[PDB]
Amino acid sequence: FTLIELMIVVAIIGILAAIAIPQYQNYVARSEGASALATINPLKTTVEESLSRGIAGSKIKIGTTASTATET
Amino acid sequence: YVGVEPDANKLGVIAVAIEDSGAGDITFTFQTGTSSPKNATKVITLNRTADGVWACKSTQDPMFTPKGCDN
Repeated sequence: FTLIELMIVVAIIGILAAIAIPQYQNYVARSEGASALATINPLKTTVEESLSRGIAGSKIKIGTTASTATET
Repeated sequence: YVGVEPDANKLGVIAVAIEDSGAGDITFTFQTGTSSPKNATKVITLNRTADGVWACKSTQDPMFTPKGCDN
């Protein structure tokens, strides 16, 4: 081993240790909103169906408790 | 006995009551457990005068009333 190789390696290390990094927060901030609406939009179909069929409001809830001929 | 039940149509209930003098009224009352919210508790009626004239009326909104009666 010599000093030339070691110095060249040290210089190349510092050279590589200079890559810039741009922002990456707005991407996730927008992806979260693009998914929230896509997930909570389809409920309007069920709401309109329940309001136009015959049953009144209030009884319309969320979860997984089966269904019947009165509550949705 | 006309061949229709008082609740044949699930949208509402029908009621007839002809008086002895011929005058009477056939009414249809919308139910709250089947009809729409706007057409809930509304009543349509067809009346027969004593002389023998048929008129009709309703209690729904103007835009929802059919093209054959008033409000």
